[PDB]
Amino acid sequence: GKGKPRGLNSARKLRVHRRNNRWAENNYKKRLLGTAFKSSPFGGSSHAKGIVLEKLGIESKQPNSAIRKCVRVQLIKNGKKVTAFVPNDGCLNFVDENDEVLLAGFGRKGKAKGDIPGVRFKVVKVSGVSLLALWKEKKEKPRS
Amino acid sequence: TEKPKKPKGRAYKRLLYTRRFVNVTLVNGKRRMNPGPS
Amino acid sequence: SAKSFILRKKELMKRRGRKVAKDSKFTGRKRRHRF
Amino acid sequence: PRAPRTYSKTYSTPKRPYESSRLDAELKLAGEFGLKNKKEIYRISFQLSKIRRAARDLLTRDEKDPKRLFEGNALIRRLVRVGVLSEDKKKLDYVLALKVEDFLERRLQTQVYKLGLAKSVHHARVLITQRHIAVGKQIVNIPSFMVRLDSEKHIDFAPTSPFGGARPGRVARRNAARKAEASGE
RNA sequence: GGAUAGUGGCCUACCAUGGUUUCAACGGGUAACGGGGAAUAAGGGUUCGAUUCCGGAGAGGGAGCCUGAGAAACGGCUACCACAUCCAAGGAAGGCAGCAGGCGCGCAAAUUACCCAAUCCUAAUUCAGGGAGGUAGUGACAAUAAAUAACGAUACAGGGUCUUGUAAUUGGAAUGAGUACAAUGUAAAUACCUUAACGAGGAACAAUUGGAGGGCAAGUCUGGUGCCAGCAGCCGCGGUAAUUCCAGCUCCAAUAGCGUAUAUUAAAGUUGUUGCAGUUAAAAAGCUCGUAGUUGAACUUUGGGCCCGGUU
RNA sequence: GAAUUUGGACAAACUUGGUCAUUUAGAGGAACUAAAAGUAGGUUUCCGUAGGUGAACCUGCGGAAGGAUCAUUA
Repeated sequence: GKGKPRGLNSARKLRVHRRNNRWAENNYKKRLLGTAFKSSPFGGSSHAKGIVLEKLGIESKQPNSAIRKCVRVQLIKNGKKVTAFVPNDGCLNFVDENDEVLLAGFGRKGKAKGDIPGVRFKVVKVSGVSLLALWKEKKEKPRS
Repeated sequence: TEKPKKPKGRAYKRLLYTRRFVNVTLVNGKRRMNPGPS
Repeated sequence: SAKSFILRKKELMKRRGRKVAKDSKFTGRKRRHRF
Repeated sequence: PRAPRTYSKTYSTPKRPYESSRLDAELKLAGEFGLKNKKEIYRISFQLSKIRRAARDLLTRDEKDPKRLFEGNALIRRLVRVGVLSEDKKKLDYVLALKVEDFLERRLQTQVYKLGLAKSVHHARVLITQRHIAVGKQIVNIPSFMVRLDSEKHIDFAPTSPFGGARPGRVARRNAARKAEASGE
């Protein structure tokens, strides 16, 4: 019983049935179709670099608000445009227009985390220095 | 403010042993690890 | 609504019979500041 | 194109890192033996797990198997020569019964404290690091030397190291010079 | 028959119509060089392998050829294509995926250094040459060992005449991080090993990285800012979908390391051969016939006696 | 024995028309997004098919319960 063939000379049907069922995965189909190299905002890369096109005044609510903003950036290698949650407040004065920021993911192996709908990137670096050192008044942003 | 510096490395672990169980300092009966104003 | 969510889910483990740390003025705040 | 140099790491962090019983037992061990961090405990646990895995898959082997006899006798001889396993416990189910602090007892730091000469474990570690203890005639400045059974009567003060004679150290020298130029004339 | 070093449709003339395929031929894709191997630890598996060894292929893309035992060679030649250098404008000269190094592309990677002293290789050859190789410079890829303190005395506090802690109290010890005669080291040096001399009293010679409802170890902390048709009246209180708006204190973990992102493995019995599930949660073809495939009742010399010698 | 020459095999590349592969403009369309702020009703639930309709919806035929078995004889 138990559905599957069980005979001793019956490895071929087990092989082909396993291959079709594995094509009904989620990770296997995303990996063997080359989905990240053609369709992902990154090229399957851990980090990326981009040009800050716009910054929008996105608050959580209206005037009694939480200052949690994001910028809209265009990639260097792909040319695609994404959006990125900048770190803790006070970093918005560092990120101006056309700053060559470096971006990573947000923490869900390729999905958005947090209460911001549709943002899965964070600005790791700005102008090629940092945000942690730049916010902690350790290093300062170079001019132009 | 400035304080006398905390020991570093092995002695610090030694300090925790002295802090945790030789002559146990602060207990509420259920071994609290961070008290405030009692 | 972070504080309200923590207070709402905070009462369930009392119903389910598990220990819960007693509440004070540190609940709905950024305990560790971001980058 | 030089032939590769093989390396390997000798410790393994625990799978579940935040549990109270293991943390308090580790702090107990670190306090009683005077350890710098948890990596010494991890190192002993790693090599004890290696020993236990070898003992397990030798005990699974059938009795009078020549591989079982050879590897088991070598393992028991090595762990008696180190001094962890006792003289009356030369079996395989008994080497499966070994514990971490049994290994941690045979360190040079614990052995130089237990043989007098140090009056504390942290004083023993500081005394070893400052190049004061010689095994035989070789000065050892390592707390984890893992003293054998045949050299237990040879841990002594160095031919250097002013606690064993031979030209007292820098601070006493400066104090003697100070007393000679000030209180001398 | 020709050609080859040689078998061979390898090619040519003649003659047959054959050869492979559901046990997947052929075609397409491969962000595919293959293997020894690597990570993941109950097993079986899953993922990776451009890269220290073995084999293949290429020298910007093709093609052709000389010399030679060996090449369809590119630090050899010839032609075309694409790039591109010098000028006297007539002509000439190219090929770093060798070692350094420059631009470019990027999240992503070091010196235009010294030497044949080692390992070996080439030659007419113990002698010459070797960016092969070795040495040093950069280097927190990864891996190993463990400094940042130890011992007293005083005054109190305890378990209570012996054992621990506290403190703007005090005392002498000890040593390397460094600065370096010298000597070892080395082709010559740098460094390690050894060592004359100097080198610790705390803002010295000062350890960081993360986190604290629960996950998960660690707060019945403090201050400030902003709003309220809520009380008071200029003191203030409370609330604040301010998803805490901003700082500090205290505590926990790991520790010369720690955090984050991406991928993968385990937990995962969410790929299930071991080992899933299908009435109602995803899922039994509307039903039957039927080829390949998978599977397929029982039975044929058993039993008894003889000796010898092996292992506990 | 050089310059040059006939034929052959090897064959780079060029011109014409065709095949395939990826990317950028292009009227129009259908969907959706936060858009704080625009124009009381009937109520069995479905499945297949056909027609009609601003919106679900209405109607015809066949099937299902994934719909609440009282009472009495024997």
